[PDB]
Amino acid sequence: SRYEKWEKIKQHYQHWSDSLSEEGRGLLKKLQIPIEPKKDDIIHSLSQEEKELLKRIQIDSSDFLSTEEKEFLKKLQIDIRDSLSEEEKELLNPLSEKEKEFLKKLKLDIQPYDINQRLQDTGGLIDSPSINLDVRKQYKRDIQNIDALLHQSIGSTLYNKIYLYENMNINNLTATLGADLVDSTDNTKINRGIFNEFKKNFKYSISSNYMIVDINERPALDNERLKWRIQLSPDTRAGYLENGKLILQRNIGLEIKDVQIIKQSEKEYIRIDAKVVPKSKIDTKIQEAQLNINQEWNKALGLPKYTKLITFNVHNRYASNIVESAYLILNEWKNNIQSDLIKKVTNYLVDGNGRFVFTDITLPNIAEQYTHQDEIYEQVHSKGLYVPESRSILLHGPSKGVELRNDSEGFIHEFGHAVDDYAGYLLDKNQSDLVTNSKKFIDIFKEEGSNLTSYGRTNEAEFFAEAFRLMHSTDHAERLKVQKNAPKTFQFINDQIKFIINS
Ligand SMILES: Cc1cc(S(=O)(=O)N[C@H](C)C(=O)NO)ccc1F
Ligand SMILES: [Zn+2]
Repeated sequence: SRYEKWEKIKQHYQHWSDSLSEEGRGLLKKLQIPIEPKKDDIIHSLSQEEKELLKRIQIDSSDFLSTEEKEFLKKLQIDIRDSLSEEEKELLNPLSEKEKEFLKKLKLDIQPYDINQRLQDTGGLIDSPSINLDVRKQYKRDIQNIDALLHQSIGSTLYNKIYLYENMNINNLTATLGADLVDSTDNTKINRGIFNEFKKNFKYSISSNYMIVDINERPALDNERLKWRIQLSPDTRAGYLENGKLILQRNIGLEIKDVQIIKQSEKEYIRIDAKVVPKSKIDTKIQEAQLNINQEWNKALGLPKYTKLITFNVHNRYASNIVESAYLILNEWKNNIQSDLIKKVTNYLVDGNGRFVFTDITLPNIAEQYTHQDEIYEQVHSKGLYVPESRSILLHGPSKGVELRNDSEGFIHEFGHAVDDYAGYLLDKNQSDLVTNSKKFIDIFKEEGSNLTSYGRTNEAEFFAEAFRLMHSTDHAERLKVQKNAPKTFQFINDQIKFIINS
């Protein structure tokens, strides 16, 4: 019975609920309902020129903000444009230098106080210098206090009598597969192929924030196609939340027991059955996996066995896929790029203590970035990233890059940046730079810069990287388009590759 179960669990935590302080309650409420930034105050704090700038700016054109930072700026833009005319509003590409630098500093002032979000973004590494220091300390105090509140386990009586539930948006786990998981012809069906890709490498899950689950399964909203059914362990700590819900302790492990396609009210959903395990159990599987993929690829690249090249920075709910997808990504990388170029460049990265960082936490919270990027407004979150100061490639699992078909296409783009780096280094080892800053390629970019992908138009660095990406696509047509639409760039990259190999 739904209601008896609800009552039985509520009574279990009843003394706990009654014992909560006024501070404890407010803290628990703050967690469920994050404190949003005050739009009025933000807009008021802008200058007249900055308002006009924010008013006309194409927000989606950015490539360093999060989906949530973009969503807020969109709302901020609306309030700005309100006072305008009806005809003018109807009227209202990469960003200009002026625009980009403005958004970069503006993102510092649009951060909501969201404890769960901070935990997921950092994967628990809450000391990461990706937010204001004072806010960071407020988060630490709140999280520690919440950990203290959640001291009562579910019990050895209830843990195997109850299932708890969670509806989830597919884009939470993976934006890439989420775009094509629902059948395009029939919205009520799941694409059997994509469902297989999703199901195959999903064996375990990690929660670095506090899961808020339903005691009783509620019908999914239209964006929710994932129906988690969770069984807790006896010593899993939790707390009762009003309207039949439970707040779970952070840092729990979840073994994926079964993933099925089910029908609820004449529509297909994905059932994910999970069992709570000690997180350390999962972390061991991850660490063992990292030890393995490094051994396989050190040999394959002729690197010493003790070389730490590939890093798994995994802390979130689609954990196992981040690990398993890494194999598939590097396989494609090996297939579509000549071995000598790969070895030469990888050795350069290893000589700089560089890493291949595969992660499900946001890239500003990766040490390989933030150690060389003190300024938050310069910190970038994106699908992928190359950091020359650390000689590191960063690849963010859950997200989706612009006009990419897969993660492997993203990684090759980033390897392109490393090629851009090494080649510029070989030209002048004393004063190392990027070949894309050479007068030659700058002229090539001034001419052919718009002939490839839209994103390639950003700058000479990204252009080189996009060209390099398409030159090594599995699609032969794409490789030819570069040769035909940007022949100078085509030869320029080929020259660098030869020069690198012959070095
Ligand atoms: C087209 C493309 C875009 C991106 S991105 O994440 O959206 N852009 C970021 C800033 C990037 O280029 N990092 O190297 C990453 C890889 C790609 F191939
Ligand atoms: Zn790039």
